[PDB]
Amino acid sequence: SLAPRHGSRPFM
Amino acid sequence: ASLAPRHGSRPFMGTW
Amino acid sequence: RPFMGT
Amino acid sequence: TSVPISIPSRNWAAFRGWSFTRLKTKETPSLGSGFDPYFTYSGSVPYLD
Amino acid sequence: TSVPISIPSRNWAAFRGWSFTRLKTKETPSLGSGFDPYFTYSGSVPYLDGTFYLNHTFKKVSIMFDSSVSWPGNDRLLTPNEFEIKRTVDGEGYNVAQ
Amino acid sequence: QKFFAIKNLLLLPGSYTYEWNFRKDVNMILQSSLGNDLRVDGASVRFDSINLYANFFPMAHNTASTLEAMLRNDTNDQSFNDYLCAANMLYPIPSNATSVPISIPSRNWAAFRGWSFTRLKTKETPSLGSGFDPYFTYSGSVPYLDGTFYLNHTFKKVSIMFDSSVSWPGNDRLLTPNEFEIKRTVDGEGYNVAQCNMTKDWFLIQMLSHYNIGYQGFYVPESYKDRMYSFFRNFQPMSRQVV
Amino acid sequence: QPTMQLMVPKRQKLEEVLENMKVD
Amino acid sequence: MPQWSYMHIAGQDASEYLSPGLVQFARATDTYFSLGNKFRNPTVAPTHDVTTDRSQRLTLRFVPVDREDTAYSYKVRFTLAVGDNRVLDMAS
Amino acid sequence: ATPSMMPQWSYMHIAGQDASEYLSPGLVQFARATDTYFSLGNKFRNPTVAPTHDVTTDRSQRLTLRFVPVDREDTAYSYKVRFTLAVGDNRVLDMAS
Amino acid sequence: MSGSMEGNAVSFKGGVFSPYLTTRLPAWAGVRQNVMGSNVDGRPVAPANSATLTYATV
Amino acid sequence: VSFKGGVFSPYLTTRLPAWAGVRQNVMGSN
Amino acid sequence: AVSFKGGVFSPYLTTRLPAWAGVRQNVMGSNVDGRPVAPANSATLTYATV
Amino acid sequence: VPSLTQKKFLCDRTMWRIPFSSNFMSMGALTDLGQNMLYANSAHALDMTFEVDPMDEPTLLYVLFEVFDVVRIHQPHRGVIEAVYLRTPFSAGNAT
Amino acid sequence: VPSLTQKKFLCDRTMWRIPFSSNFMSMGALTDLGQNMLYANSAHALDMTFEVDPMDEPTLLYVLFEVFDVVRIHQPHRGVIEAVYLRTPFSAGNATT
Amino acid sequence: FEVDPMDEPTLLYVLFEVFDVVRIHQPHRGVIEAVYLRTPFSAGNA
Amino acid sequence: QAAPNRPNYIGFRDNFIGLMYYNSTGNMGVLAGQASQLNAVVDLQDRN
Repeated sequence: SLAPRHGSRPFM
Repeated sequence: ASLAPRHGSRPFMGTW
Repeated sequence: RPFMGT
Repeated sequence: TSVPISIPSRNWAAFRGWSFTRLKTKETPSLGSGFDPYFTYSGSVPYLD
Repeated sequence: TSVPISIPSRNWAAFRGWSFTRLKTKETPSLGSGFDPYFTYSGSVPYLDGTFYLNHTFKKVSIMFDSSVSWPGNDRLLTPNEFEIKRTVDGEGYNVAQ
Repeated sequence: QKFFAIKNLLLLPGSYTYEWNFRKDVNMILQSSLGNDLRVDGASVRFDSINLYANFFPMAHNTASTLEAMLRNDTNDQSFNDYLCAANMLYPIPSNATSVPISIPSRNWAAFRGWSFTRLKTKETPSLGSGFDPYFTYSGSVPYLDGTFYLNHTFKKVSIMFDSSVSWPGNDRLLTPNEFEIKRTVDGEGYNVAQCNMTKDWFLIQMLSHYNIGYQGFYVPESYKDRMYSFFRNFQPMSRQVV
Repeated sequence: QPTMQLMVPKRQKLEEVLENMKVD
Repeated sequence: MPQWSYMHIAGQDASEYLSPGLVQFARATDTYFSLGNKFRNPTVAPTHDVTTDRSQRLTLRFVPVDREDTAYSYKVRFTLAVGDNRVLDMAS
Repeated sequence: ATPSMMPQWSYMHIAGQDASEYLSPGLVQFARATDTYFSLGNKFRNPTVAPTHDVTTDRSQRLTLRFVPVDREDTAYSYKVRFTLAVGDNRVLDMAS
Repeated sequence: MSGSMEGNAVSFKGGVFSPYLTTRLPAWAGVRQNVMGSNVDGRPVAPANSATLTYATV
Repeated sequence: VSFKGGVFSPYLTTRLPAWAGVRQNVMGSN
Repeated sequence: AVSFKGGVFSPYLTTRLPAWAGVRQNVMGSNVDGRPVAPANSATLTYATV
Repeated sequence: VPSLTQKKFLCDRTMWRIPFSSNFMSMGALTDLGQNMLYANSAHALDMTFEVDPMDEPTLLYVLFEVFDVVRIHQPHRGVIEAVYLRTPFSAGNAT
Repeated sequence: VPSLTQKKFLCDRTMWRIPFSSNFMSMGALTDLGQNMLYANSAHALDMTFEVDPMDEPTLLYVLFEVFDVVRIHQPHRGVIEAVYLRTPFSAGNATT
Repeated sequence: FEVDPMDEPTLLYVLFEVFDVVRIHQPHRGVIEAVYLRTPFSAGNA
Repeated sequence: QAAPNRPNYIGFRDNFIGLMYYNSTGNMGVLAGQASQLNAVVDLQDRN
């Protein structure tokens, strides 16, 4: 995840 | 009517 | 002038 | 009983409004050649009247 | 005797130019699958053979952008809105060669 | 209350008017095992009384008032969404026809997510754009809005194309780079997956957006992500031999 | 007879219904 | 993006745009007066690096390079060519 | 695409610099030398942008004007039509046609 | 004493059904079928075609 | 491919293109 | 009861030929060796292997 | 006898109208919504599904998309009439 | 006797899905490719067609466009409720109303 | 279009002539890159 | 037993409508300087 809620891989 | 070209009107002037 | 193409 | 139509993308910056009617094909001159060998009506013509 | 066609909005930028023809359905492949089981014909497919032979049957075309304009535009033509390819109602006088 | 923006809205003090309209049409409210017309052979539903019923939570006012002034905030605003969360577009097919194209004039797709479709038998789909429909004689289950779907296997295959020629499987990905294949009937390539007559690109596009499996081995998905209206739950191949 | 037009439907940012370059 | 953060269509999450008091309260009374189904968390998807454009087949087809036959066995000699910058988890 | 598209064009030399220009000056000499054997000519496209401004009108001029006789007599030995050419302004006829 | 632009009953024989876009079905009554319909009580309501131009009311 | 039980024009209707005989099949001129 | 008996068969707009197999004609098609098929009929919605 | 009242409203010699104003009124000429199609250079696609009472004679619906048809004639120097046709809402001519 | 095979894929009570995501994965309610720059700045039309086994009984298609249907409901004063409806790709209202 | 009535299924042909350039740019010992474009009638996603 | 035939009233169009060539590009009209031919009437096929 991340903090703008869900996702995956634009964060290493 | 009112204003420049006959604009059907909505220039009741509530002005600050 | 200014015309033809290339 | 139904007749759908469509218009491709457009902008209607000054569109004013629609209007319509209904006409009979046997009385509806076609104006692209100045001569319609298929117009066979002597009566009133709603399209241009 | 009419084939109204259309194309949704585009960026007709370089659009160089149209080019028509007319192919008999019996002789034109179905090249999207391979082994089109419905090509019961050998002949000479005038779709990838350049053997177009049906242009002697066309009568009129009408380009119209935005459903209003007309691309043979401002009058440049003799029939300023409908490309005439076959006048069988000869009259005013057009009809080129003999 | 089945409407999404009202289904589970949390109300605040103040009096609210609330009216709703009930279909009294017998045929469109009762199910029958034969799909026979009901209002012709005989049927009737006479309403007697309609009363709203609600159950407040007896919150102590000391905290209820805080919750009030607290949900009154701008940034504290609620928000909902319809579950299916997608437009509806019926498309009449000719009584007996082989294919059907559709077209959508130039339109933004800012937050598009995907297409979902099926087939219906027009005799059993009510045009609910009017308060009544005298032509709805069918009485059985209505796949339009009753979850039912039983023809969404008669599709041979589907194609997509953006504005004239931009096909959207994409820069080629699928085994058939432009044709979504679902019922490909003859093989020299052996593209049919299960011992059924599916295609190994459709059964990579399904069971890859439903159960989010694929690219890592097709394993039977756990029941907590396979719901009653899911894909696998209902998939069914079969075969026999004919002389 | 400049039958003028005046109307250009583009799209904020200004790309016209389009289609981009396919790469290998 | 605004007109998208307004509906929480894609933007900060339910626990981080609510007034912190309300996060505290909902965490306090979720066991009997749940409020987590009233505010929707948005959920975007990774948009940058996880899908390629350079034209990569989704599923590949391989034919037998050669084979044999012993009347009981049947050897198939496949050449698994995985292109550069791709991973083919041999399950699939 | 862009509202200009010029760059998105030149990256295919679709309407841009000619090959003699974008080709690195080193390569151009090599291609102009070995052109009677192994010619590198038919693979680096040029352009063909045609003249945008001042070549065509926007306001008139049916391509094929139709003049009608302003005179006619049947002498049985001739037919003396007397037309009236009216070639307009900013407009030339080139009486071939 | 003219032609007929040689129109002789265009014959749809090789049927690639639907060679004309489809116009999402409009949402109302009388634009799906041409059937004999039905009324609430059970009386018959004539197809959408005709006899429903001069509205009849009790 | 009958269109019975059929609506009545399920298809986008395009311009009567204003020409000369794309209007009907009939007789005509003097 | 609708008879297009006085119109120029083509009012309705036309769409690109789907360009895939099957739907461009509905006359009996022949297989590689001769075993025919049905153009737009049932028995073509079943995986008739050999 | 008993009776089944029939009703019919004959209204001829007039064209059906549906103005484009927000409130369906004739406040002005360049209708309110007209100017309201701001958002600058943006477009829209129209769809329409007229019904009719089935007649037994080929008919032609005659929808009448309405737009300004202004033309400014100008005579700069003694003998040249310069005109400018600028129909709007469904334009014509490729001569921006 | 000899024998030739047949096979179907009966699948009912489920709707076909063609997610807009680039890799067809459930990577988020608002898809990867949905937010892509190309579709977020320049609209597109669409042409897209289906097959169907011929059923002599009249039948009609059914298609969905998986569009956000969000809603925000606020109550400023005791007894007043304000709502905002939205449909990002298929908005229910625009500048024309 | 106006077409003479021919008593057999037919098919039009609508060549929207448009630029169809390709760019091959192999920048390494074994990499054949390419960039197709078709200006008015491309079919490229990205 | 005969009877009178139907009454037929041949007559020109109201305002001589149709006699002139309007909205029919093909045979349109013209207005310009005799030595500066530049029309004053450009017609569409949709102006009625």
